[PDB]
Amino acid sequence: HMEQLKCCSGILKEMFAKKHAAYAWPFYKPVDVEALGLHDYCDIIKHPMDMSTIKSKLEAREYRDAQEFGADVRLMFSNCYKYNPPDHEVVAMARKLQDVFEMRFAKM
Ligand SMILES: CNc1cc(=O)n(C)nc1-c1ccccc1
Repeated sequence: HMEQLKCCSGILKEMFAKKHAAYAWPFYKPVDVEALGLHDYCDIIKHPMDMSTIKSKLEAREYRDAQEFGADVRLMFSNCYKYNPPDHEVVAMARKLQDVFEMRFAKM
């Protein structure tokens, strides 16, 4: 439905909000694969995903429903959990943002 997708746009807007910015910012745009320490990112992560790409996909009607949108949000988090050591600060930030997402996605 149009309504399901409108709710998805609302979840993504909250993920971009000032309230969550302290932990959401690494997910706003594609990972900078030219940064020092990120030389192997593309060899490990086959399908990079970020919040701006998801926003563009919603705008271009690339999701048929909420499950397709949710799969891209979860892909973004799973890339973070796969690539980094489990004790990395970015993994803790991904979990805080995933808490926001899962609670809204469950209640939509
Ligand atoms: C190890 N660095 C990262 C791992 C990761 O999973 N995400 C999402 N971002 C980063 C990152 C953050 C700032 C600058 C460059 C990369």
